[PDB]
Amino acid sequence: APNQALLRILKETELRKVKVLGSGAFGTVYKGIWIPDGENVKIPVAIKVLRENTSPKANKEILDEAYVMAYVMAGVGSPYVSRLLGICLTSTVQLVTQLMPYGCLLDHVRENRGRLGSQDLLNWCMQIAKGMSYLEDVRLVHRDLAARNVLVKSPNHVKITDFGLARLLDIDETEYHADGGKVPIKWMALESILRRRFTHQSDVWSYGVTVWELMTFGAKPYDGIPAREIPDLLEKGERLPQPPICTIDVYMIMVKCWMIDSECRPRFRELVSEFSRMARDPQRFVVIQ
Ligand SMILES: Cc1cc(Nc2ncnc3ccc(NC4=NC(C)(C)CO4)cc23)ccc1Oc1ccn2ncnc2c1
Ligand SMILES: [Cl-]
Repeated sequence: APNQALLRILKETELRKVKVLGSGAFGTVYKGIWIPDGENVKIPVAIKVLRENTSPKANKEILDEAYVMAYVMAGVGSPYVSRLLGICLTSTVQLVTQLMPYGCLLDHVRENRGRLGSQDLLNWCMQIAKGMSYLEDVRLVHRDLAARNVLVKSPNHVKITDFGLARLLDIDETEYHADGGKVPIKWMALESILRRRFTHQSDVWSYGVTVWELMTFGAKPYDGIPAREIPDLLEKGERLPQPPICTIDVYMIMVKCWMIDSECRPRFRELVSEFSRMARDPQRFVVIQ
């Protein structure tokens, strides 16, 4: 039985990096193997190495938040939210989770543009809503929900990751990198763009964009529109168009997620109930070819 207030430290000799999976502003993700000493098991893992030349103020903010969430979620997790297995300390901080062998949901839907099932798409919408409802219940705001930050364990099972990560990068005149990366304007609630306000209700907006990504098999939201134009087009009432495979019932939920009045957006518990109803009767709600 793991002790919820303790941290599991993995020795560097118990971990092997096999492949670079990708990277972002704050670290590099590797596919790896965890072989716990004194056992006869091997665990496929993902290893996120925090960037060495990031400002120490920034890396403390990121790791402190990771710890806070890890201890909040130790008591009881969610099947639909990634779980920290342990950390490896070398010259670098290496955060270790179970490998999700079908990778990023964005890549999964783009690779399978043709052959994905209506019931699977709706089930993933439900599971993402369940993961987000868990984060809201333990008082954690995601701040960067997107199809790139949902992982595929199997066609039966997705998990949210990279929650409570996104933040302004502290920078210096001469030392460290100054690559804060691009602001994900095209996923953000208007109040997040205008006022840097991030709440459970701005997560609901991003959830709407994530569902749109899934239902379009990974189309790029507002493709070809300069970021500077986004807040004005949102205030004028322009929105992402209805995905061809969707009924109006599904699109009405997406549009409610993008209400300027955050209090008019759905609650994650309502999104769980709506997508559970639709996943049960998929032929009523989504039609592929
Ligand atoms: C260790 C770690 C791993 C991941 N990511 C993956 N994880 C698992 N399987 C995967 C399979 C494929 C891909 N592919 C892929 N990801 C891109 C870089 C986007 C492009 O290509 C990624 C993962 C995300 C975050 C992360 O860090 C934490 C830290 C703390 N906590 N606490 C609870 N959860 C975490 C997670
Ligand atoms: Cl678009």
